[PDB]
Amino acid sequence: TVFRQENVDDYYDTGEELGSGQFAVVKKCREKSTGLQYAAKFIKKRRTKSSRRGVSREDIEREVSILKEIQHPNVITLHEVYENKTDVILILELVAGGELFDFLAEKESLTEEEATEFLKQILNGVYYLHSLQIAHFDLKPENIMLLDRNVPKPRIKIIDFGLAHKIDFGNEFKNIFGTPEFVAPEIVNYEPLGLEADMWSIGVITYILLSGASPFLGDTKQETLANVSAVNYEFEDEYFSNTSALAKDFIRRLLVKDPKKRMTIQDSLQHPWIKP
Ligand SMILES: COc1cc(-c2ccc3ncc(-c4cccc([C@@H](O)NCCN(C)C)c4)n3n2)ccc1O
Repeated sequence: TVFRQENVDDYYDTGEELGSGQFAVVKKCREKSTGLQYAAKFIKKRRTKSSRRGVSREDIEREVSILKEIQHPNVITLHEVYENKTDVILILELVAGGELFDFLAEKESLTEEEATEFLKQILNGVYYLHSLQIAHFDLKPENIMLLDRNVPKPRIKIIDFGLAHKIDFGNEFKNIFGTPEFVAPEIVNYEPLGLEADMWSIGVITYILLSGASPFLGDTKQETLANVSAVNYEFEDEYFSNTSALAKDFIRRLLVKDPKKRMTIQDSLQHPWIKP
């Protein structure tokens, strides 16, 4: 409730499509008053409760409510919100550098030290979010973007807060959602969820970052899920032959089934691999 009612086209020029999901499309746009470039996320409203072809207003308002709070170098910022008959339109800080892993895939090689420089930025972003009791709940390589890929030290921005939740002290939250490869066993098993689920996903991201292989990815969705639940993974010599003992220890402390024994974001930043 209380989103801008004006025609967004009266205030922005729209450009190329940047990405699209089942119920959303992101496009480049330019604010007319300033000439500054932004991103516009057009979210389809479901409009009727029985419809499966759009997003519930509860979900839309939850994402907007969280984005409104956020101001940090490694997380996307919200500029404006518009609404018309069919869509809610989020005007967001533009991140034009593409996915982190596409950038890395074009490099000649990448040392562990160099890898940890990008990972530290992700850690810094999540540290901010967890400090505000916000769980992202959809951390995966495609939601790790670069602001500008054409600078000496490219900056990471975490995007897509469609699944994000404020962790409420008084009531457990359970749900099954997210991408099988990257979700924690508590999500798979419909158990109580919290900030800890993000740290598991960071462990998966770190594993792929160093090896280019995915730790739990099986030959069917159900097999992937079973791998996750049983924490069935290996540092395959083919992929991890040049990886340090400390890097493996970092990952092992994150890919822990019991959320209460999993390394926290605060502790991950003090781990000797990250803070020598
Ligand atoms: C997709 O959901 C969001 C995207 C963004 C966001 C903000 C600024 C921004 N600049 C560029 C992009 C961008 C560029 C390319 C692709 C995408 C993304 O929508 N692609 C799909 C990501 N995920 C849903 C697989 C997003 N974004 N995306 C922010 C909050 C969101 O909930």
